[PDB]
Amino acid sequence: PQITLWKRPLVTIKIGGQLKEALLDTGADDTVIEEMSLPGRWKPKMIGGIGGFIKVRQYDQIIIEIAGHKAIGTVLVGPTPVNIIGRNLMTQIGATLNF
Amino acid sequence: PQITLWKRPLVTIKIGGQLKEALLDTGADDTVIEEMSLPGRWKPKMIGGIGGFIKVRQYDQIIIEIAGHKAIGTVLVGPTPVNIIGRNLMTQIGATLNF
Ligand SMILES: CC(C)(C)NC(=O)[C@@H]1CN(Cc2cccnc2)CCN1C[C@@H](O)C[C@@H](Cc1ccccc1)C(=O)N[C@H]1c2ccccc2C[C@H]1O
Repeated sequence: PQITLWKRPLVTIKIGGQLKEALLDTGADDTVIEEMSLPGRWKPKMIGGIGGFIKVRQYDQIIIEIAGHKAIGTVLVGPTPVNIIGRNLMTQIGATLNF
Repeated sequence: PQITLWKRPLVTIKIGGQLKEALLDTGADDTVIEEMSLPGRWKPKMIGGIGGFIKVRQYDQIIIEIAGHKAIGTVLVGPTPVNIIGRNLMTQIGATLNF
């Protein structure tokens, strides 16, 4: 689709077989999802944004459906304020900015 | 133009008589520019990122050119590691996400 930016660009995702709402975030290098049970192995990491750093669980090679499009890649899980789809997965679904 | 997401989507902006590099950020509600001595009145604000909140100065009706496209709107100034162009100004230049 073509998505305008008058409202937050929220989409439905499926991760670990569960549906969630997430923000398409071109300013995010990575994808970070709120705390959940997720099948796979993980390693601890820290990520930083406005306001500082948070501790997350890094899961690699996770299947995630984003607005009906498949991606398979790195998903961080931790105390993010909103679910965020970052560039690592937006590139996989072919998303670009246009103006 | 079209901007892919393999790398951070940085563009040149003009604000306050200065050229800067800034990130086109669909996840940002607001526009946040690194500390600079902009003239006139402002209002204190706090804004929340992934790691918590920071204190910024809110300036209204600030002219800013984004990749050659003029816009005018609210600009927040404060200690950010990156200049962020948020939705409030991206809408004004007709930016969309497409996939
Ligand atoms: C107005 C303001 C800019 C404060 N908004 C944000 O920070 C929002 C906050 N919401 C949350 C919110 C908070 C409070 C209220 N409403 C919403 C989550 C999404 N962010 C937008 C992010 O796109 C901002 C970028 C800024 C940044 C870019 C590069 C380097 C440093 C900072 C951001 O935090 N990006 C980081 C990021 C993000 C996710 C995963 C990994 C990484 C690394 C890094 O790329």
